Amino acid sequence: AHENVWYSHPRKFGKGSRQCRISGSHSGLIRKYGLNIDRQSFREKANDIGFYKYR
Amino acid sequence: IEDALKVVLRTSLVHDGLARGLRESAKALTRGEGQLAVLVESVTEEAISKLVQGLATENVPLIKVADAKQLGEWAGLGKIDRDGNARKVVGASVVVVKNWGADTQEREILLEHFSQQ
Amino acid sequence: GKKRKKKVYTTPKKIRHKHKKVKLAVLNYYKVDDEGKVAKLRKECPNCGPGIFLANHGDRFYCGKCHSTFATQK
Amino acid sequence: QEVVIHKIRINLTSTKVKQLENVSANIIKNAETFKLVKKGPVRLPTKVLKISTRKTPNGEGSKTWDTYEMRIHKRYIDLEAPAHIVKRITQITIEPGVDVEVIIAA
Amino acid sequence: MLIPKEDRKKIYQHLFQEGVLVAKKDFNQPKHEEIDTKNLFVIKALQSLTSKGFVKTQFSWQYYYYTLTEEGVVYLREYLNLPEHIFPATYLAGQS
Amino acid sequence: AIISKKRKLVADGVFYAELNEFFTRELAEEGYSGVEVRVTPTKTEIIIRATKVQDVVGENGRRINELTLLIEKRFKYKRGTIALYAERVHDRGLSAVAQAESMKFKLLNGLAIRRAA
Ligand SMILES: [Zn+2]
Repeated sequence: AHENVWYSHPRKFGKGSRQCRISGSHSGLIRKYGLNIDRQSFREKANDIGFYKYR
Repeated sequence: IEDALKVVLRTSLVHDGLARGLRESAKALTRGEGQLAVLVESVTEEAISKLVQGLATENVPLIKVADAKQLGEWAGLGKIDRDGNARKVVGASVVVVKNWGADTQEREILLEHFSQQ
Repeated sequence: GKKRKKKVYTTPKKIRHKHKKVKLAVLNYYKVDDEGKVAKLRKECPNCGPGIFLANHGDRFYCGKCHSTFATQK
Repeated sequence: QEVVIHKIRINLTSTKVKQLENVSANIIKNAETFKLVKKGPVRLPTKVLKISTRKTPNGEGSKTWDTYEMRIHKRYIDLEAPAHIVKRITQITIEPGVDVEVIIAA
Repeated sequence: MLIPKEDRKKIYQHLFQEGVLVAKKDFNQPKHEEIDTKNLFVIKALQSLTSKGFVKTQFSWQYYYYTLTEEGVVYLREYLNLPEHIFPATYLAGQS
Repeated sequence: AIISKKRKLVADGVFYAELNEFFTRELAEEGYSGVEVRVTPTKTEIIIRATKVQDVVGENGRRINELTLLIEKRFKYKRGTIALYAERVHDRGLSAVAQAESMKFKLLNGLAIRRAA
């Protein structure tokens, strides 16, 4: 819980820098256009964001 | 009698004024914080009250009374399961009020009567 | 499948430091001189304001407010 | 008393077409009933935005992929008209979904 | 929890200021927004009040949502010793 | 702001997803069906099409306040930019979402699965 050791490592880039904003999962994120959502929840809600299957 | 000391206790509980204990009361008294001090005469050691009085004279006034455990009871120590003595036991050696708070119905009377003469 | 064995420590034990309680450490801070003038022991901090006594320890006044900033050799 | 020319430019962004087209036609009608020299609702090439994604949640199974698309359409209109009349035109007749952005370009 | 007294006092008074508060689930965050404190003890105190039965808590998209009930308002007012007549912003009847 | 229109529309979509799922979370016991966002030059209107519109309103109309305040603090929008509008469903039968919620509530109470469905 000490300030200088807990969470001390920088997190500018890498897997743990950006989270799912849905479940927070580190795995398979759509950073493109600022979605930052994993492919799972994207598949779940794509019709709701506006992503539709067209071709 | 002494029905205004509980009032100042409550109003400085509202504004975080009770520097309860000995070191808290001491740090309130040495700084420009100690306003009304209560040191219990009925102490077995019979030394801490002398030290508190000496520091108070140096924030001068004192209202000592007696019966420390009762002071712990009606100072507001513990948890209010019932409004009275819901805490198992507790004892407050010295209670110093730091902020005057809201109500001063009889507070100025009692201090000037006891120590200010 | 994951089946971990019971943990084995190559270390006897390290328990939380129970902080050293002092019986009436307040009295060591002050000394009344025959129902009158009161004297402070150790030292005092000019930064925080009068009242905060400075620890003696090993030739380095260790205040309570400026724990990091004030360890003054004397 | 404002009569100065502003060459103001309005642009539209939305995923759906028909309501966008109604907005454009309504803007054109509102401008022509005010007798404003203009340029038609010129249409930029449609911008299609697609994600390619595995249908599988776990990674097992036959390789199956899918593309998810939006089609945003940007049509803009420029008016060689004063400000206040254009301001009352553009501040009214707005329906949900269509995003309307204005630049004075003065 | 290990919470400073002024910290809990001001988080509670701000909660009474609005009546609703967010605390994103991101831990180790230095300063929570519009409260100037670390979000850790904010979440901890709010869930403690929820457990005591004074705050309604919801989880959504790694976001925490806290709302005040009637007894929660009463107890928070008693904590701040605010006068009875004044009410949080949630009670400020802004009609549609 | 100066953000590309494509990313602005993407943010709009994710905002819509967040809002709809959040209203699924909250107003499930209130028969939430749908949420509609309409961006006007000054305000942004939110409409909650739901079966139990009176329950959504709350006492003194406070719920629609606090929920809106939730949004106001969640997405850093300044005060008075988000306004809540509660509306009755057009016809709760044809709204399959409401039917699913009613089925869920009937099942949670432990009813006849066959008869409920
Ligand atoms: Zn110091």
